[PDB]
Amino acid sequence: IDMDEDEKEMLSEARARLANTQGKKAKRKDREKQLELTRRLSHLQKRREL
RNA sequence: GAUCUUCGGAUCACUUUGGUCAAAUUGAAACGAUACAGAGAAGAUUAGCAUGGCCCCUGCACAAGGAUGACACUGCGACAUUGAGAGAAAAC
Ligand SMILES: [K+]
Ligand SMILES: [Mg+2]
Ligand SMILES: [Mg+2]
Repeated sequence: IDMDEDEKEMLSEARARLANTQGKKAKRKDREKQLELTRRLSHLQKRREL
């Protein structure tokens, strides 16, 4: 019922592993797009408050 | 002017200007730095060769390099609808 605790750790890591997908370094491009969107939103908001 | 000629004249020669543009802030390029992230292949470290072109850089080069040079690598509707029921409406 409580099969110690390290197995919970490995189960959590396995669960994160099985559904991670999306490669490994594809996480850079989407983040860069999000940051560019944030910066352009800030620029536009600054223009409208001006 | 030189030559003859006979003091009438004839010979000899005959139209430049290489202009990225008028004495340098405002018409020959391409950027330093600081501040942000900050190094490809489904755990982790990592060899590379390619594909695409209004992306180039180094090179004498159709060698080869520049992170495998970099960017890109997805995704949807010439679907005909009927198959049926129900409440409505207009209709077997
Ligand atoms: K490499
Ligand atoms: Mg190469
Ligand atoms: Mg390449």
